[PDB]
Amino acid sequence: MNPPPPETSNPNKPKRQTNQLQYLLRVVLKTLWKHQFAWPFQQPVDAVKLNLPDYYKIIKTPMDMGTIKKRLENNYYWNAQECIQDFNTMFTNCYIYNKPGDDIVLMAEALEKLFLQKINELPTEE
Amino acid sequence: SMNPPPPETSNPNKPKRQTNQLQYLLRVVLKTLWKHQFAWPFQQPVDAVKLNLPDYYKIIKTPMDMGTIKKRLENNYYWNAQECIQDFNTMFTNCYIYNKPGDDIVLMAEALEKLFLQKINELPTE
Ligand SMILES: COc1nnc2ccc(N3CCC(c4ccc(OCCN5CCN(C)C(=O)[C@H]5C)cc4)CC3)nn12
Repeated sequence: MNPPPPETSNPNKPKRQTNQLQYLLRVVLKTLWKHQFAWPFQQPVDAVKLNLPDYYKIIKTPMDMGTIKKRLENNYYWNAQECIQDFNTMFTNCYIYNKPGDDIVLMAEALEKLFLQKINELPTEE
Repeated sequence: SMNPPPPETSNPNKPKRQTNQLQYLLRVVLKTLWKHQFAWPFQQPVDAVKLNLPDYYKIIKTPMDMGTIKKRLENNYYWNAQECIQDFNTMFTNCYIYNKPGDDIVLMAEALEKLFLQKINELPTE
């Protein structure tokens, strides 16, 4: 079976609105979401619908852009690095599960290149 | 390389008619396939530029996709149900030709084709 999706809102966690977190939602997540290769990464991997019975035997830290969008909206992250780690986990999971050079891996590699271009333009803390 | 222009979906010089088979192809066949979990790569012409497939249109000279078939049905472009069925078959076979047995995209096309064949076996009598 599929696991429940990652936690996205926690009222017990402290919250802060910052220019780096705003950039991650308004620029980074927005740009990646609209990319031509984003669709398979917009929601948690549905291992049942996709016939991947070993997906959650191999990937114990699933991550997807729909979860990242919700985390940003709900002030789940205190630091930009926590959000950046979730984007990195999403790409790494794809590289671990799939064979190198597969179409899905080339999609993730292109999204990662675009992500890293946008993270180089992360504004300095105000 | 550029993409070719998409297949024509409307031609005001062609005659038009409504048939129970053409209605069934839009209402039942195309609608059922469109909602399938693996339909999304087949819902628009193959954009070889955005998808980074430089040899696609060197191999596939009769491109076809469900977005085009849907528009053809909505524009009364088809006179015979056979023309619509041929377009679905062209779409699947193009996928089998460009890709290789066992590729994820081919398994997606095979699942759609199985459903298509089930729905076409119940095509109403003219
Ligand atoms: C008619 O289209 C058409 N004709 N020739 C072609 C040639 C390639 C091609 N495409 C490019 C590849 C794409 C695609 C491939 C696999 C895939 O998922 C595999 C399962 N995933 C699920 C999601 N995550 C994040 C994963 O790590 C693993 C577990 C998803 C999309 C479908 C479109 N389309 N194409």
